[PDB]
Amino acid sequence: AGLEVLFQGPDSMYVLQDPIWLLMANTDDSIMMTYQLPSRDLQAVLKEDQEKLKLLQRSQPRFTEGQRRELREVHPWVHTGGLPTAIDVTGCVYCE
Amino acid sequence: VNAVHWFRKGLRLHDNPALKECIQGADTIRCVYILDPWFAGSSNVGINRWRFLLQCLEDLDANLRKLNSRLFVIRGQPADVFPRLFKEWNITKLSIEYDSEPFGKERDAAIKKLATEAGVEVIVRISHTLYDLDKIIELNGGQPPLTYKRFQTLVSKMEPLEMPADTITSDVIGKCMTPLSDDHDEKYGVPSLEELGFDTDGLSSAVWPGGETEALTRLERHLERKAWVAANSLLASPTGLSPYLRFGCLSCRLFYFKLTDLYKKVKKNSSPPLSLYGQLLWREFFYTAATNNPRFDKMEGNPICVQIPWDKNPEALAKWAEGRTGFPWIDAIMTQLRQEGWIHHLARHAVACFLTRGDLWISWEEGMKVFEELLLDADWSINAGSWMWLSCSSFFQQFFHCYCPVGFGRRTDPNGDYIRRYLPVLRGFPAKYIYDPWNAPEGIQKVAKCLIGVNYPKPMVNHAEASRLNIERMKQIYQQLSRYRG
Ligand SMILES: [Cl-]
Ligand SMILES: [Zn+2]
Repeated sequence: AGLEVLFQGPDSMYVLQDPIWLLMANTDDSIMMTYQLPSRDLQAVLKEDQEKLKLLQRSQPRFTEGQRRELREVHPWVHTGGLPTAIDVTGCVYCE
Repeated sequence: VNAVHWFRKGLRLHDNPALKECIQGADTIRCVYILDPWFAGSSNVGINRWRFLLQCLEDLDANLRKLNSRLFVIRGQPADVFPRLFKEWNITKLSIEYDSEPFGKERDAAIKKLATEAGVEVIVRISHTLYDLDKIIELNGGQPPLTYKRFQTLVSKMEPLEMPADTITSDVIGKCMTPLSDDHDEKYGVPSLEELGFDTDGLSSAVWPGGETEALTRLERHLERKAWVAANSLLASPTGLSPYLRFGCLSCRLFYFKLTDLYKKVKKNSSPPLSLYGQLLWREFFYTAATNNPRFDKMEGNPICVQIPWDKNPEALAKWAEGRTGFPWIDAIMTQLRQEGWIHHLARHAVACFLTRGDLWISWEEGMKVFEELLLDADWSINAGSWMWLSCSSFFQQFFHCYCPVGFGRRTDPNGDYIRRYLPVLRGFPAKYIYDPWNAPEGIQKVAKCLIGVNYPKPMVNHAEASRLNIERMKQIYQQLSRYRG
Protein backbone atom coordinates (compact mmCIF):
# COMPACT_ATOMS: atom_id res chain seq x y z
CA ALA A 1 0.00 0.00 0.00
CA GLY A 2 3.09 2.23 -0.12
CA LEU A 3 2.90 3.47 3.44
CA GLU A 4 5.78 1.65 5.10
CA VAL A 5 8.55 3.26 7.08
CA LEU A 6 12.09 2.36 8.03
CA PHE A 7 12.18 1.20 11.67
CA GLN A 8 15.43 0.69 13.51
CA GLY A 9 15.83 -3.08 13.79
CA PRO A 10 18.36 -4.92 15.95
CA ASP A 11 21.66 -3.08 16.54
CA SER A 12 22.71 -4.58 13.19
CA MET A 13 20.21 -3.18 10.67
CA TYR A 14 17.09 -1.25 9.65
CA VAL A 15 13.76 -3.02 9.13
CA LEU A 16 11.17 -1.98 6.55
CA GLN A 17 7.66 -2.32 8.00
CA ASP A 18 4.19 -0.76 8.24
CA PRO A 19 3.87 1.94 10.94
CA ILE A 20 2.12 0.90 14.19
CA TRP A 21 -1.15 2.74 13.49
CA LEU A 22 -1.39 0.83 10.22
CA LEU A 23 -0.40 -2.49 11.75
CA MET A 24 -3.04 -1.89 14.46
CA ALA A 25 -5.82 -1.17 11.98
CA ASN A 26 -7.88 -3.68 10.08
CA THR A 27 -7.10 -2.46 6.63
CA ASP A 28 -8.46 -5.22 4.41
CA ASP A 29 -10.27 -4.30 1.18
CA SER A 30 -13.86 -4.22 2.50
CA ILE A 31 -13.24 -1.67 5.32
CA MET A 32 -11.35 0.53 2.87
CA MET A 33 -14.36 0.60 0.51
CA THR A 34 -17.28 -0.27 2.79
CA TYR A 35 -16.63 1.00 6.35
CA GLN A 36 -18.66 3.93 7.65
CA LEU A 37 -18.71 5.33 11.16
CA PRO A 38 -21.85 4.35 13.06
CA SER A 39 -24.51 6.98 13.65
CA ARG A 40 -24.44 7.85 17.34
CA ASP A 41 -26.86 9.54 19.72
CA LEU A 42 -25.78 13.19 20.27
CA GLN A 43 -26.53 13.59 23.98
CA ALA A 44 -25.14 10.19 24.90
CA VAL A 45 -21.72 11.20 23.50
CA LEU A 46 -21.85 14.73 25.02
CA LYS A 47 -22.56 13.20 28.42
CA GLU A 48 -19.86 10.60 27.90
CA ASP A 49 -17.51 13.45 26.87
CA GLN A 50 -18.51 15.50 29.92
CA GLU A 51 -17.55 12.63 32.21
CA LYS A 52 -14.08 12.79 30.57
CA LEU A 53 -13.81 16.56 30.76
CA LYS A 54 -14.12 16.48 34.54
CA LEU A 55 -11.04 14.31 34.57
CA LEU A 56 -9.19 16.56 32.11
CA GLN A 57 -10.25 19.70 33.99
CA ARG A 58 -7.11 20.25 36.10
CA SER A 59 -4.78 19.83 33.18
CA GLN A 60 -6.38 22.50 31.02
CA PRO A 61 -4.00 25.32 30.06
CA ARG A 62 -3.52 28.17 32.50
CA PHE A 63 -2.76 31.64 31.20
CA THR A 64 -0.33 33.96 32.96
CA GLU A 65 -0.81 37.74 33.03
CA GLY A 66 1.45 38.25 30.01
CA GLN A 67 -0.20 35.45 28.07
CA ARG A 68 -3.64 36.90 28.86
CA ARG A 69 -2.38 40.16 27.38
CA GLU A 70 -1.21 38.42 24.16
CA LEU A 71 -4.49 36.55 23.86
CA ARG A 72 -6.75 39.58 24.21
CA GLU A 73 -6.60 40.76 20.57
CA VAL A 74 -6.21 37.28 19.08
CA HIS A 75 -8.70 35.14 21.03
CA PRO A 76 -11.28 37.63 22.45
CA TRP A 77 -13.32 34.79 23.94
CA VAL A 78 -10.63 34.42 26.65
CA HIS A 79 -11.38 37.65 28.52
CA THR A 80 -15.02 37.69 27.42
CA GLY A 81 -16.05 34.25 28.63
CA GLY A 82 -18.11 33.32 25.61
CA LEU A 83 -17.42 30.82 22.83
CA PRO A 84 -14.80 31.55 20.15
CA THR A 85 -16.39 33.11 17.03
CA ALA A 86 -15.33 30.47 14.54
CA ILE A 87 -16.80 27.68 16.66
CA ASP A 88 -20.15 29.19 17.67
CA VAL A 89 -22.14 27.84 14.72
CA THR A 90 -24.60 25.05 13.97
CA GLY A 91 -22.26 22.94 11.85
CA CYS A 92 -20.36 23.11 8.58
CA VAL A 93 -20.94 26.69 7.48
CA TYR A 94 -20.82 25.86 3.77
CA CYS A 95 -23.57 23.24 4.07
CA GLU A 96 -25.84 25.56 6.06
CA VAL B 1 45.14 19.26 14.82
CA ASN B 2 42.07 17.48 13.44
CA ALA B 3 38.63 19.07 12.92
CA VAL B 4 35.20 17.57 12.27
CA HIS B 5 32.06 19.30 11.10
CA TRP B 6 28.90 17.40 11.98
CA PHE B 7 26.05 17.93 9.53
CA ARG B 8 22.46 17.43 10.71
CA LYS B 9 20.04 20.04 9.36
CA GLY B 10 22.40 22.40 7.63
CA LEU B 11 23.14 20.38 4.49
CA ARG B 12 24.81 23.10 2.47
CA LEU B 13 28.12 24.86 1.84
CA HIS B 14 26.75 28.37 1.59
CA ASP B 15 26.00 30.31 4.81
CA ASN B 16 27.64 27.75 7.08
CA PRO B 17 29.26 29.75 9.93
CA ALA B 18 30.07 26.64 11.96
CA LEU B 19 31.88 24.89 9.08
CA LYS B 20 33.79 28.05 8.17
CA GLU B 21 34.83 28.51 11.80
CA CYS B 22 35.99 24.91 12.11
CA ILE B 23 38.31 25.72 9.21
CA GLN B 24 40.46 28.10 11.19
CA GLY B 25 43.92 26.73 11.86
CA ALA B 26 42.40 23.31 11.32
CA ASP B 27 45.11 21.27 9.49
CA THR B 28 42.46 18.58 8.93
CA ILE B 29 38.73 18.87 8.20
CA ARG B 30 36.20 16.05 7.93
CA CYS B 31 32.49 16.46 7.27
CA VAL B 32 30.31 13.79 8.86
CA TYR B 33 26.64 12.82 8.75
CA ILE B 34 25.13 10.20 11.05
CA LEU B 35 22.07 8.24 9.86
CA ASP B 36 19.08 8.82 12.16
CA PRO B 37 15.89 6.87 11.27
CA TRP B 38 13.74 9.31 13.35
CA PHE B 39 14.42 12.47 11.24
CA ALA B 40 14.69 14.74 14.29
CA GLY B 41 11.02 14.02 15.09
CA SER B 42 8.74 11.57 16.90
CA SER B 43 8.36 9.12 13.98
CA ASN B 44 9.95 6.66 11.64
CA VAL B 45 9.77 7.88 8.13
CA GLY B 46 8.76 6.65 4.64
CA ILE B 47 10.32 6.32 1.13
CA ASN B 48 9.95 9.92 -0.15
CA ARG B 49 11.39 11.47 3.02
CA TRP B 50 14.40 9.16 2.91
CA ARG B 51 15.00 9.65 -0.84
CA PHE B 52 15.00 13.42 -0.28
CA LEU B 53 17.63 13.12 2.45
CA LEU B 54 19.89 10.74 0.50
CA GLN B 55 19.85 13.16 -2.46
CA CYS B 56 20.75 15.98 -0.01
CA LEU B 57 23.70 13.84 1.05
CA GLU B 58 24.78 13.07 -2.54
CA ASP B 59 24.77 16.73 -3.59
CA LEU B 60 26.68 17.62 -0.44
CA ASP B 61 29.13 14.82 -1.19
CA ALA B 62 29.47 15.91 -4.84
CA ASN B 63 29.95 19.57 -3.89
CA LEU B 64 32.56 18.59 -1.34
CA ARG B 65 34.42 16.68 -4.08
CA LYS B 66 34.82 19.90 -6.07
CA LEU B 67 36.65 21.23 -3.01
CA ASN B 68 38.81 18.07 -3.09
CA SER B 69 37.12 16.53 -0.07
CA ARG B 70 34.34 14.08 0.85
CA LEU B 71 31.24 13.52 2.95
CA PHE B 72 31.61 10.81 5.60
CA VAL B 73 28.35 8.99 6.33
CA ILE B 74 28.04 6.73 9.39
CA ARG B 75 25.29 4.53 10.87
CA GLY B 76 24.94 4.49 14.65
CA GLN B 77 23.97 6.51 17.71
CA PRO B 78 26.05 9.71 17.96
CA ALA B 79 27.02 8.77 21.54
CA ASP B 80 28.59 5.58 20.19
CA VAL B 81 30.30 6.92 17.09
CA PHE B 82 32.02 10.09 18.29
CA PRO B 83 34.18 8.50 21.05
CA ARG B 84 35.64 6.18 18.41
CA LEU B 85 36.28 8.95 15.90
CA PHE B 86 37.83 11.14 18.57
CA LYS B 87 40.56 8.60 19.29
CA GLU B 88 40.74 7.18 15.76
CA TRP B 89 41.23 10.47 13.88
CA ASN B 90 42.90 12.44 16.70
CA ILE B 91 40.13 15.05 16.82
CA THR B 92 40.55 18.36 18.63
CA LYS B 93 37.82 20.43 16.98
CA LEU B 94 34.15 19.59 16.46
CA SER B 95 31.52 21.92 15.02
CA ILE B 96 27.72 21.92 14.68
CA GLU B 97 24.82 24.11 13.74
CA TYR B 98 22.80 24.86 16.91
CA ASP B 99 19.56 22.88 17.27
CA SER B 100 16.87 24.50 19.41
CA GLU B 101 14.70 21.34 19.60
CA PRO B 102 14.49 19.79 23.08
CA PHE B 103 15.62 16.36 21.91
CA GLY B 104 18.49 17.93 19.96
CA LYS B 105 19.61 19.92 22.99
CA GLU B 106 19.73 16.78 25.13
CA ARG B 107 21.72 14.94 22.46
CA ASP B 108 24.10 17.83 21.95
CA ALA B 109 24.83 18.21 25.65
CA ALA B 110 25.69 14.52 25.93
CA ILE B 111 28.01 14.76 22.92
CA LYS B 112 29.56 18.02 24.17
CA LYS B 113 30.25 16.16 27.40
CA LEU B 114 32.02 13.26 25.60
CA ALA B 115 34.02 15.79 23.60
CA THR B 116 35.13 17.76 26.67
CA GLU B 117 36.42 14.65 28.39
CA ALA B 118 38.40 13.98 25.19
CA GLY B 119 40.07 17.38 24.84
CA VAL B 120 37.84 18.34 21.91
CA GLU B 121 36.85 22.01 21.56
CA VAL B 122 33.19 22.30 20.46
CA ILE B 123 32.00 25.00 18.07
CA VAL B 124 28.32 25.94 17.91
CA ARG B 125 26.84 28.50 15.53
CA ILE B 126 23.28 29.61 14.91
CA SER B 127 22.24 29.33 11.29
CA HIS B 128 19.13 27.20 11.19
CA THR B 129 17.09 30.28 12.20
CA LEU B 130 17.15 33.99 11.43
CA TYR B 131 17.40 34.89 15.11
CA ASP B 132 18.91 33.76 18.39
CA LEU B 133 15.72 32.12 19.69
CA ASP B 134 16.71 32.59 23.34
CA LYS B 135 17.06 36.33 22.78
CA ILE B 136 13.49 36.41 21.52
CA ILE B 137 12.29 34.61 24.68
CA GLU B 138 14.19 37.14 26.78
CA LEU B 139 12.49 40.05 25.00
CA ASN B 140 9.17 38.41 25.78
CA GLY B 141 9.93 38.30 29.49
CA GLY B 142 11.40 34.80 29.85
CA GLN B 143 8.65 32.67 28.29
CA PRO B 144 8.06 32.12 24.58
CA PRO B 145 5.15 33.99 23.02
CA LEU B 146 1.87 32.16 22.75
CA THR B 147 0.63 34.03 19.68
CA TYR B 148 2.21 34.61 16.28
CA LYS B 149 1.10 38.26 16.59
CA ARG B 150 3.14 38.89 19.74
CA PHE B 151 6.07 37.05 18.11
CA GLN B 152 5.89 39.45 15.15
CA THR B 153 5.91 42.49 17.44
CA LEU B 154 9.07 41.20 19.12
CA VAL B 155 11.03 40.51 15.93
CA SER B 156 10.13 43.92 14.48
CA LYS B 157 12.11 45.53 17.34
CA MET B 158 15.26 43.43 16.97
CA GLU B 159 18.70 44.19 15.58
CA PRO B 160 19.27 44.10 11.79
CA LEU B 161 20.59 40.72 10.66
CA GLU B 162 24.29 40.12 10.04
CA MET B 163 25.14 38.96 6.50
CA PRO B 164 25.34 35.26 5.55
CA ALA B 165 28.76 33.69 6.23
CA ASP B 166 31.11 33.47 3.26
CA THR B 167 30.42 30.25 1.39
CA ILE B 168 33.02 27.49 1.69
CA THR B 169 35.13 27.90 -1.45
CA SER B 170 38.63 26.67 -2.36
CA ASP B 171 40.08 29.88 -0.86
CA VAL B 172 38.25 29.28 2.42
CA ILE B 173 39.74 25.82 2.81
CA GLY B 174 43.20 27.23 2.13
CA LYS B 175 45.33 24.08 2.15
CA CYS B 176 43.36 22.60 5.03
CA MET B 177 43.04 18.99 4.02
CA THR B 178 40.64 16.07 4.16
CA PRO B 179 42.51 12.75 4.23
CA LEU B 180 40.63 10.37 1.97
CA SER B 181 41.66 6.71 2.05
CA ASP B 182 41.37 3.23 0.57
CA ASP B 183 37.84 1.93 1.02
CA HIS B 184 36.44 5.40 1.91
CA ASP B 185 33.28 4.53 0.00
CA GLU B 186 31.31 1.49 1.22
CA LYS B 187 32.78 2.39 4.62
CA TYR B 188 31.65 6.05 4.62
CA GLY B 189 29.62 6.24 1.41
CA VAL B 190 26.10 7.64 1.01
CA PRO B 191 23.78 4.63 0.96
CA SER B 192 20.97 4.01 -1.54
CA LEU B 193 17.27 3.26 -0.95
CA GLU B 194 17.81 -0.38 -1.86
CA GLU B 195 20.70 -0.64 0.60
CA LEU B 196 18.38 0.80 3.27
CA GLY B 197 15.65 -1.78 2.66
CA PHE B 198 13.13 0.02 0.45
CA ASP B 199 11.44 -1.43 -2.62
CA THR B 200 12.15 0.99 -5.47
CA ASP B 201 10.36 -0.93 -8.22
CA GLY B 202 7.39 1.34 -8.90
CA LEU B 203 9.19 4.62 -8.34
CA SER B 204 9.22 7.58 -10.69
CA SER B 205 11.79 10.33 -10.50
CA ALA B 206 11.30 12.66 -7.58
CA VAL B 207 9.09 15.70 -8.05
CA TRP B 208 11.27 17.19 -5.33
CA PRO B 209 14.93 16.36 -5.89
CA GLY B 210 17.11 16.98 -2.85
CA GLY B 211 20.18 19.07 -2.20
CA GLU B 212 21.72 22.54 -2.10
CA THR B 213 22.15 22.72 -5.92
CA GLU B 214 18.45 22.32 -6.68
CA ALA B 215 17.55 24.65 -3.79
CA LEU B 216 19.75 27.48 -5.14
CA THR B 217 18.33 26.96 -8.62
CA ARG B 218 14.77 26.98 -7.28
CA LEU B 219 15.52 30.09 -5.24
CA GLU B 220 16.57 31.99 -8.38
CA ARG B 221 13.42 30.90 -10.21
CA HIS B 222 11.21 31.77 -7.22
CA LEU B 223 12.53 35.32 -6.98
CA GLU B 224 12.04 35.79 -10.72
CA ARG B 225 8.44 34.59 -10.42
CA LYS B 226 7.87 37.24 -7.73
CA ALA B 227 9.70 39.96 -9.67
CA TRP B 228 7.21 39.55 -12.53
CA VAL B 229 4.02 39.92 -10.48
CA ALA B 230 4.74 42.53 -7.75
CA ALA B 231 -6.10 27.92 -7.45
CA ASN B 232 -5.22 25.68 -10.41
CA SER B 233 -2.03 24.68 -8.63
CA LEU B 234 -2.65 22.62 -5.55
CA LEU B 235 0.15 21.03 -7.52
CA ALA B 236 3.87 20.91 -6.80
CA SER B 237 5.50 24.13 -8.00
CA PRO B 238 8.92 24.10 -9.69
CA THR B 239 9.77 27.00 -7.37
CA GLY B 240 8.70 25.45 -4.05
CA LEU B 241 11.28 26.01 -1.32
CA SER B 242 9.92 24.37 1.85
CA PRO B 243 11.69 20.98 1.87
CA TYR B 244 14.98 22.83 1.15
CA LEU B 245 14.56 25.08 4.19
CA ARG B 246 13.68 22.04 6.31
CA PHE B 247 17.00 20.30 5.57
CA GLY B 248 19.07 23.46 5.23
CA CYS B 249 19.79 22.99 1.55
CA LEU B 250 18.69 26.63 1.44
CA SER B 251 19.78 28.96 4.23
CA CYS B 252 16.83 30.87 5.69
CA ARG B 253 19.10 33.88 6.21
CA LEU B 254 20.11 33.92 2.52
CA PHE B 255 16.48 33.64 1.43
CA TYR B 256 15.71 36.51 3.80
CA PHE B 257 18.45 38.74 2.28
CA LYS B 258 17.40 37.90 -1.28
CA LEU B 259 13.82 38.81 -0.37
CA THR B 260 14.73 42.16 1.23
CA ASP B 261 16.91 43.20 -1.71
CA LEU B 262 14.11 42.47 -4.16
CA TYR B 263 11.62 44.42 -2.07
CA LYS B 264 13.93 47.45 -1.94
CA LYS B 265 14.15 47.64 -5.72
CA VAL B 266 10.58 46.89 -6.71
CA LYS B 267 9.35 49.22 -3.92
CA LYS B 268 10.37 52.58 -2.45
CA ASN B 269 11.18 51.79 1.16
CA SER B 270 13.58 49.84 3.35
CA SER B 271 10.59 49.11 5.55
CA PRO B 272 8.86 46.03 4.09
CA PRO B 273 5.91 44.76 6.10
CA LEU B 274 6.57 41.58 8.11
CA SER B 275 4.27 39.67 5.73
CA LEU B 276 7.23 39.61 3.30
CA TYR B 277 8.86 37.02 5.55
CA GLY B 278 5.64 35.27 6.55
CA GLN B 279 7.17 31.96 5.51
CA LEU B 280 10.38 32.44 7.44
CA LEU B 281 8.77 33.92 10.61
CA TRP B 282 5.97 31.33 10.98
CA ARG B 283 8.72 28.71 10.91
CA GLU B 284 10.80 30.66 13.41
CA PHE B 285 7.84 31.15 15.72
CA PHE B 286 7.32 27.41 16.20
CA TYR B 287 10.99 26.70 17.01
CA THR B 288 10.76 29.44 19.65
CA ALA B 289 7.50 28.04 21.08
CA ALA B 290 8.88 24.51 21.43
CA THR B 291 12.46 24.98 22.51
CA ASN B 292 11.69 24.78 26.26
CA ASN B 293 8.72 22.40 26.05
CA PRO B 294 9.80 18.78 25.61
CA ARG B 295 6.10 17.81 25.36
CA PHE B 296 5.21 20.23 22.55
CA ASP B 297 4.17 17.31 20.32
CA LYS B 298 1.82 15.77 22.95
CA MET B 299 -1.64 16.59 24.21
CA GLU B 300 -1.24 15.47 27.82
CA GLY B 301 1.24 17.33 29.99
CA ASN B 302 1.52 19.96 27.31
CA PRO B 303 0.74 23.20 29.14
CA ILE B 304 -0.17 25.11 25.95
CA CYS B 305 -2.54 22.42 24.64
CA VAL B 306 -6.28 22.18 25.27
CA GLN B 307 -7.15 18.74 26.61
CA ILE B 308 -9.79 17.26 24.31
CA PRO B 309 -11.55 13.86 24.61
CA TRP B 310 -10.63 12.60 21.11
CA ASP B 311 -12.19 9.37 19.80
CA LYS B 312 -10.14 6.27 19.11
CA ASN B 313 -10.73 4.49 15.82
CA PRO B 314 -7.70 2.80 14.17
CA GLU B 315 -9.72 1.79 11.12
CA ALA B 316 -10.99 5.33 10.42
CA LEU B 317 -7.50 6.78 10.81
CA ALA B 318 -6.19 4.14 8.42
CA LYS B 319 -8.77 5.13 5.82
CA TRP B 320 -7.84 8.83 6.22
CA ALA B 321 -4.12 8.16 5.91
CA GLU B 322 -4.47 6.00 2.75
CA GLY B 323 -6.88 8.44 1.18
CA ARG B 324 -9.73 5.94 1.17
CA THR B 325 -12.23 8.15 3.00
CA GLY B 326 -14.83 8.25 0.25
CA PHE B 327 -14.41 12.01 -0.01
CA PRO B 328 -12.62 12.85 -3.30
CA TRP B 329 -11.21 16.23 -2.19
CA ILE B 330 -9.64 14.58 0.86
CA ASP B 331 -8.55 11.37 -0.86
CA ALA B 332 -6.91 13.36 -3.66
CA ILE B 333 -4.86 15.37 -1.19
CA MET B 334 -3.79 12.39 0.89
CA THR B 335 -2.93 10.67 -2.39
CA GLN B 336 -0.72 13.52 -3.60
CA LEU B 337 0.88 13.49 -0.16
CA ARG B 338 1.71 9.80 -0.34
CA GLN B 339 2.97 9.94 -3.93
CA GLU B 340 4.99 13.16 -3.87
CA GLY B 341 5.61 14.26 -0.29
CA TRP B 342 4.23 17.80 -0.48
CA ILE B 343 0.76 19.30 -0.43
CA HIS B 344 -0.40 22.92 -0.35
CA HIS B 345 -0.93 24.63 3.01
CA LEU B 346 -4.66 25.02 2.43
CA ALA B 347 -4.82 21.30 1.59
CA ARG B 348 -3.04 20.49 4.90
CA HIS B 349 -5.78 22.53 6.58
CA ALA B 350 -8.47 20.56 4.77
CA VAL B 351 -7.25 17.08 5.71
CA ALA B 352 -6.52 18.22 9.28
CA CYS B 353 -10.05 19.55 9.84
CA PHE B 354 -11.56 16.34 8.46
CA LEU B 355 -9.41 14.11 10.66
CA THR B 356 -9.81 16.10 13.82
CA ARG B 357 -12.47 18.64 14.79
CA GLY B 358 -14.43 18.29 11.56
CA ASP B 359 -15.60 14.78 10.94
CA LEU B 360 -13.55 11.97 12.47
CA TRP B 361 -12.85 13.41 15.96
CA ILE B 362 -9.44 11.76 16.01
CA SER B 363 -6.50 13.27 17.93
CA TRP B 364 -4.34 15.78 16.09
CA GLU B 365 -1.38 13.64 17.33
CA GLU B 366 -2.34 10.87 14.90
CA GLY B 367 -2.51 13.31 12.02
CA MET B 368 0.79 14.84 12.95
CA LYS B 369 2.41 11.42 12.99
CA VAL B 370 1.18 10.60 9.46
CA PHE B 371 2.57 13.94 8.19
CA GLU B 372 5.90 13.20 9.86
CA GLU B 373 6.01 9.98 7.83
CA LEU B 374 5.05 11.36 4.41
CA LEU B 375 5.65 15.16 4.30
CA LEU B 376 9.17 16.19 3.15
CA ASP B 377 9.14 19.52 4.94
CA ALA B 378 7.70 18.37 8.27
CA ASP B 379 9.60 19.72 11.24
CA TRP B 380 8.86 18.50 14.73
CA SER B 381 7.72 21.80 16.21
CA ILE B 382 6.18 23.35 13.10
CA ASN B 383 4.14 20.23 12.39
CA ALA B 384 2.95 19.84 16.01
CA GLY B 385 2.01 23.52 16.29
CA SER B 386 0.02 23.47 13.07
CA TRP B 387 -1.88 20.38 14.07
CA MET B 388 -2.63 21.93 17.43
CA TRP B 389 -3.81 25.18 15.95
CA LEU B 390 -5.82 23.54 13.15
CA SER B 391 -7.74 21.40 15.66
CA CYS B 392 -8.45 24.34 18.00
CA SER B 393 -6.17 22.79 20.61
CA SER B 394 -3.92 25.83 20.89
CA PHE B 395 -3.78 29.54 20.40
CA PHE B 396 -0.99 30.46 18.03
CA GLN B 397 -3.49 32.15 15.71
CA GLN B 398 -7.21 32.94 15.29
CA PHE B 399 -9.60 30.03 14.83
CA PHE B 400 -11.41 29.78 11.50
CA HIS B 401 -14.55 27.94 10.39
CA CYS B 402 -13.94 24.24 9.83
CA TYR B 403 -13.31 23.63 6.12
CA CYS B 404 -15.98 21.64 4.28
CA PRO B 405 -14.66 18.43 2.66
CA VAL B 406 -16.85 19.19 -0.38
CA GLY B 407 -17.27 22.94 -0.76
CA PHE B 408 -13.67 23.95 -0.25
CA GLY B 409 -12.84 21.89 -3.31
CA ARG B 410 -15.68 23.45 -5.30
CA ARG B 411 -14.45 26.97 -4.57
CA THR B 412 -10.88 25.97 -5.47
CA ASP B 413 -11.77 24.42 -8.87
CA PRO B 414 -15.23 23.22 -9.99
CA ASN B 415 -13.82 21.30 -12.96
CA GLY B 416 -12.16 18.99 -10.43
CA ASP B 417 -8.89 18.71 -12.37
CA TYR B 418 -6.92 18.08 -9.18
CA ILE B 419 -9.25 15.25 -8.18
CA ARG B 420 -9.10 13.49 -11.56
CA ARG B 421 -5.32 13.85 -11.62
CA TYR B 422 -4.74 11.95 -8.35
CA LEU B 423 -7.86 9.76 -8.44
CA PRO B 424 -8.02 7.87 -11.72
CA VAL B 425 -11.11 5.74 -10.89
CA LEU B 426 -13.17 8.93 -10.70
CA ARG B 427 -12.02 10.59 -13.92
CA GLY B 428 -15.31 9.95 -15.77
CA PHE B 429 -17.67 11.70 -13.33
CA PRO B 430 -19.14 15.09 -14.36
CA ALA B 431 -18.54 18.27 -12.35
CA LYS B 432 -22.03 17.84 -10.86
CA TYR B 433 -21.11 14.83 -8.73
CA ILE B 434 -17.30 15.10 -8.73
CA TYR B 435 -17.11 16.21 -5.07
CA ASP B 436 -20.14 14.20 -3.93
CA PRO B 437 -19.93 11.00 -6.04
CA TRP B 438 -22.19 9.03 -3.70
CA ASN B 439 -24.93 11.34 -4.95
CA ALA B 440 -24.53 9.93 -8.46
CA PRO B 441 -27.72 8.30 -9.78
CA GLU B 442 -27.07 4.54 -9.88
CA GLY B 443 -26.73 4.80 -13.68
CA ILE B 444 -24.19 7.64 -13.71
CA GLN B 445 -21.85 5.33 -11.80
CA LYS B 446 -22.34 2.75 -14.55
CA VAL B 447 -21.29 5.34 -17.14
CA ALA B 448 -18.35 6.59 -15.06
CA LYS B 449 -17.35 2.92 -14.66
CA CYS B 450 -16.97 3.35 -10.92
CA LEU B 451 -19.44 2.07 -8.37
CA ILE B 452 -19.58 3.91 -5.08
CA GLY B 453 -18.69 1.25 -2.53
CA VAL B 454 -17.16 -1.07 -5.12
CA ASN B 455 -14.44 0.80 -7.02
CA TYR B 456 -14.35 3.87 -4.84
CA PRO B 457 -15.16 3.73 -1.10
CA LYS B 458 -18.44 4.73 0.43
CA PRO B 459 -18.20 8.06 2.30
CA MET B 460 -16.99 6.96 5.75
CA VAL B 461 -19.06 9.62 7.51
CA ASN B 462 -22.35 11.39 7.06
CA HIS B 463 -20.43 14.65 6.97
CA ALA B 464 -23.24 17.02 7.95
CA GLU B 465 -24.27 14.80 10.87
CA ALA B 466 -20.69 14.43 12.11
CA SER B 467 -20.07 18.18 11.77
CA ARG B 468 -23.10 19.21 13.77
CA LEU B 469 -22.16 16.58 16.36
CA ASN B 470 -18.47 17.53 16.65
CA ILE B 471 -19.26 21.25 16.71
CA GLU B 472 -21.39 20.54 19.78
CA ARG B 473 -18.57 18.46 21.26
CA MET B 474 -16.35 21.52 20.90
CA LYS B 475 -18.84 24.00 22.35
CA GLN B 476 -19.08 21.86 25.48
CA ILE B 477 -15.26 21.87 25.65
CA TYR B 478 -14.77 25.63 25.36
CA GLN B 479 -17.73 26.24 27.66
CA GLN B 480 -15.99 24.22 30.35
CA LEU B 481 -12.77 26.16 29.75
CA SER B 482 -14.54 29.41 30.54
CA ARG B 483 -16.21 27.91 33.60
CA TYR B 484 -12.84 26.89 35.01
CA ARG B 485 -10.93 30.02 33.92
CA GLY B 486 -13.53 31.76 36.13
CL1 LIG C 1 16.97 25.74 15.73
ZN1 LIG D 1 -19.87 20.60 4.85
